[PDB]
Amino acid sequence: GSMQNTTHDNVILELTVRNHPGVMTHVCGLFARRAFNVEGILCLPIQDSDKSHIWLLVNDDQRLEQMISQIDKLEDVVKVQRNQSDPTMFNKIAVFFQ
Amino acid sequence: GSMQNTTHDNVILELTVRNHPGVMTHVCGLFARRAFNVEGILCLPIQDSDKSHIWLLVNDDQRLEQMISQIDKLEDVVKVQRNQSDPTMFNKIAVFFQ
Repeated sequence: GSMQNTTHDNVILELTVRNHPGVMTHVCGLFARRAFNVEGILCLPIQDSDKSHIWLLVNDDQRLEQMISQIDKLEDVVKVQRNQSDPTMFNKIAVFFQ
Repeated sequence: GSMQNTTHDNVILELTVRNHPGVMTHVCGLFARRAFNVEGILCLPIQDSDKSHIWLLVNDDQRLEQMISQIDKLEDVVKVQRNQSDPTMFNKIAVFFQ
């Protein structure tokens, strides 16, 4: 929660959304109104269909998971998973493409 | 309009924003109301300060650059550049971290 230089102070919040008009605005809106902004975003375009899997690097909060539960109910979110992991994962999946 | 047999259908729109409350929502809002959504997003956290440099992979449009000119006027956007390049650049800077 207190981003000093703590690498794993962030959390890897993945959600596979399909591209409905302004679905990127949904995730950005939740973390905006939360408390603190997103550190890093990885919207990896799923080439198979009209989809993209986004990893949100954001520091954990008291409201955080309640707001994940809210954004999860949006029908653009095809999938949503909460992973307590490092921003090195962000690099790994960006370079591997999966 | 949707990379069917090309890789260069998109455009690499970089903007170095500093983390004011809900600045990620600004870029997502512009491409939402534009016509077609963002293909791929790379919000690379600038570790030096409270900033992040985002590359927006989106296909070029008639309104596109007019809307870049709009979002550029927002004071969170510290820097903005329009580059007609490939999504391989997205990978390159994600893995190199710059």
